[PDB]
Amino acid sequence: SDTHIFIIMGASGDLAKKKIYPTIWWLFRDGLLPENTFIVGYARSRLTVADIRKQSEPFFKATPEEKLKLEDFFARNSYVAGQYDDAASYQRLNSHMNALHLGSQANRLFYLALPPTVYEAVTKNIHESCMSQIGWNRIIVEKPFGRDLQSSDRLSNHISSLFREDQIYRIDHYLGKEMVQNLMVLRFANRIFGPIWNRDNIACVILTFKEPFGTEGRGGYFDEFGIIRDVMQNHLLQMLCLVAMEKPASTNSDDVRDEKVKVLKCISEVQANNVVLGQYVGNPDGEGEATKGYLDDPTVPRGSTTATFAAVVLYVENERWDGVPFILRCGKALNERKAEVRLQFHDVAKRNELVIRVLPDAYERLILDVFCGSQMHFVRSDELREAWRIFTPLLHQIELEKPKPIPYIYGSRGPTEADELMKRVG
Amino acid sequence: SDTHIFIIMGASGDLAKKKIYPTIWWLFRDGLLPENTFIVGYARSRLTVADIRKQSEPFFKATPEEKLKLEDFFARNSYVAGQYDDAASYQRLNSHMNALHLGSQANRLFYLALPPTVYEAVTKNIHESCMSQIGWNRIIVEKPFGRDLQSSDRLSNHISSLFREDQIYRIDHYLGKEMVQNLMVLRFANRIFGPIWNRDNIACVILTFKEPFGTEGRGGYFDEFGIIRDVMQNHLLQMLCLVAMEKPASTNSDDVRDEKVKVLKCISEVQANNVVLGQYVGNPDGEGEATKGYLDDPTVPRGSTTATFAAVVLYVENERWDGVPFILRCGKALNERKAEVRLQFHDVAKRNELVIRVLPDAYERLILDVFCGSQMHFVRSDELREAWRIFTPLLHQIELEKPKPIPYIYGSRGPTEADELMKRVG
Ligand SMILES: NC(=O)c1ccc[n+]([C@@H]2O[C@H](COP(=O)([O-])OP(=O)(O)OC[C@H]3O[C@@H](n4cnc5c(N)ncnc54)[C@H](OP(=O)(O)O)[C@@H]3O)[C@@H](O)[C@H]2O)c1
Ligand SMILES: NC(=O)c1ccc[n+]([C@@H]2O[C@H](COP(=O)([O-])OP(=O)(O)OC[C@H]3O[C@@H](n4cnc5c(N)ncnc54)[C@H](OP(=O)(O)O)[C@@H]3O)[C@@H](O)[C@H]2O)c1
Repeated sequence: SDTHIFIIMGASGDLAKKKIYPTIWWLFRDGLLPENTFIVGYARSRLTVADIRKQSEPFFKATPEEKLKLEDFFARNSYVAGQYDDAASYQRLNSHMNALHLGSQANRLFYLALPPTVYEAVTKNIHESCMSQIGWNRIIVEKPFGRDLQSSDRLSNHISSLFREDQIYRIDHYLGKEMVQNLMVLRFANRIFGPIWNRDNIACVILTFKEPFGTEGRGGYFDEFGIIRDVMQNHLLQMLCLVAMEKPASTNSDDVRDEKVKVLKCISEVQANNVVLGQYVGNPDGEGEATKGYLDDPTVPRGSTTATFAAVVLYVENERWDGVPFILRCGKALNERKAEVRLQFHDVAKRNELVIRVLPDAYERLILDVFCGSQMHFVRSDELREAWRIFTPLLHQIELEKPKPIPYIYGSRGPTEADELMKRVG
Repeated sequence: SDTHIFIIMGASGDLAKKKIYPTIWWLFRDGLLPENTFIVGYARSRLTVADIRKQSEPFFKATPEEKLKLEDFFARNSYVAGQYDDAASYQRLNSHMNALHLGSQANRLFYLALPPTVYEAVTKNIHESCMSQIGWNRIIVEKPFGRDLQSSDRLSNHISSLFREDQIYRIDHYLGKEMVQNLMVLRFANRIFGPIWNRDNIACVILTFKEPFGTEGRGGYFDEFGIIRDVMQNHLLQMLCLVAMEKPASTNSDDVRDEKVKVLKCISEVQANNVVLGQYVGNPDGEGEATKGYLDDPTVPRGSTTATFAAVVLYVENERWDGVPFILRCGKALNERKAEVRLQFHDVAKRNELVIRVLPDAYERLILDVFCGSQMHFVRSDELREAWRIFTPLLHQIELEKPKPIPYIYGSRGPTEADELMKRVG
């Protein structure tokens, strides 16, 4: 119908005040939100709507002549306080949601702005207390999708037990404002160059995510995570799919995501001698955050073997590709800020290659994609499992054998051995 | 065999001293010339080899430690003096060429560094006096290939009467050091994207030759010629062919040139309402040659209606293309120095487009291409005729009706109406 509730589970939190409260303001402010939308915060910390505004409006960029819309926005806002495993609380939520205008019939969008240590609990209660009887129910689950296959599996199974895959919006939104455009053009590209993109013409596909800036004083988070999990397993691996996938049956969210998965099921398990891990050390003869290395960051615990740059060769194995090496190369603290897919062709009779680089605005597009109900740019349960199947074995070997990453100087291309790997293949 | 003669017909001239004498030095100097090569100058002006050196070595970039090769080069040089229609002179040439070591058997390369007002004469004499009996004979003919169809036809017929098309090397070499690379990648590109490049995917191909610099004090030459003849009829029209051509039967000089011609025969005659001619006026608020316009050049005769920039729509008409408008856009004194072919695609469910931009070194590659005997990057008699057939009617209408070109400010993109034309089509 025409009435929507946006439940921000964990409204006290950072993602809460710093991204979603604002990002929703910017969709209200420019009337992209369904007209009869309400916002309900739900955490333990006993606070008022006014209280949220005071710490959050800073990040809004409220200009003294839009402040009559804004007043109307906080009029739509409420907050109920309660535990995440206390049916009495989820009760005091669900019954307050019925109070709101047409709440009975209303659509329900649940944003789990909560560390997934509490997902099993929150999901179970939302199921049996809070789900709309008439309205659709959609849960936005946040990274990490677990750390290995075993863990992502155990959790993903808990959620796909309570919720249909068409209610599970897994949101990755951390690699910057253009992050969805990346995925669009690489699909618009599979369409065009489909008949060309074969082992026949192509020798070596390379997908590249460079960032120039460091970990910047938050290395301590990046640490318990690492560059393979932060960029490759999720994003790079996804666009690799968009390149190698077949003609989707249609343009349906599920027909494409099907095709992506089909690619993934035909990649076997990345092995160590196809991988060059690299950690950044600070710059002698530079200035800014570039004098500081990874280990100079005081939130990184002493002597971290954590990869801050990786180069990895995957083979898709079927008729269409095969021998064809996909190279995923990505790093924090490098030379440029580049996101590009290069396809090198067999220069039969200087090698020849094709390159692909990069008003609603990535995160914003994802909040609307979920309200609309297109699951396109979100990862599917089965897509994720396959993704983990691949990297887990390597990842497990690294946690265990704790191999020292190849030092590389801040603002470098990466380690030298990374390029020597690209060549040892094609 | 292993013995070659390079006859520079018109050795006194500019192209003589400023380009070919040097360019051959640079192929001798880096031993790319067949080992037993001789150089013979032939003009009227009674001068010595020494005499050539004095005015020409300046342009050589002779470095005081390669000057033992160089001595050996001028040892290979000679010069015989004679008229261009005096069988007694062509006699004193041909008999002096027999004198040279193995001249009897020798291969003969004739460079017509002569204004084509004398081509009919020189060609006829060379035929009946000078052609090697054993060795191959190749004539390098220089621009202009005439000015209209009637004229290019009358001359081209005179030459294709004395010489097999596999002896007629028509050399265009004036649009800069990378000019052959342009044509290479656009063919390497027809190969790759062949199956894609259809009316199905593509809406609007645009081929673009911008130069930032003026006519620079030599407008007076450009004038009796004009931007359609200087850049479009010849170069742009050629790469249009390389884009739209079919799979050549093989990679033979003649199989490809065949395919190019096939494209051209399927373009009908450019008409005036598909054309935006533009002349540059100098820059008020700039400096250098940019204060000066076209007409401020003192070699341009007062009130010239001469096009210094053109935008033209051609339609290739067959199954493969059709409706598909090729737009050729080119200008002297513009914003950048760009040579690029853009292919815009039908963005089914911001318009999407493919772009193509840009040790032996263009002119150098052409001198060797002719010694080797690959006629690839040279225009064919029949290719040229078709080229002229197209532009002549328009061109004739402009000489006759003398239409004032749209003024455009130096360092501009071109005239505004040029873009309004691109849109009135696609
Ligand atoms: N790239 C990334 O991986 C990335 C970036 C940012 C965040 N995230 C994800 O975003 C989600 C939200 O994190 P956040 O940054 O907003 O901050 P957070 O402070 O970790 O979580 C926000 C709220 O969660 C509650 N909370 C925190 N720790 C808890 C615990 N151990 N037990 C129970 N409740 C707890 C608190 O609510 P109350 O005190 O009010 O009850 C807190 O204000 C997480 O899933 C996180 O993994 C992902
Ligand atoms: N983009 C272009 O269109 C371009 C650029 C440069 C030149 N070209 C072409 O290059 C060729 C050579 O021209 P150039 O620049 O070297 O200079 P040029 O001086 O016009 O010709 C060189 C020599 O030709 C002879 N000559 C000149 N005018 C003559 C006439 N009316 N009758 C008889 N002989 C004559 C003279 O030789 P002697 O006094 O020693 O007998 C002169 O030294 C021409 O075909 C020209 O069209 C093309």
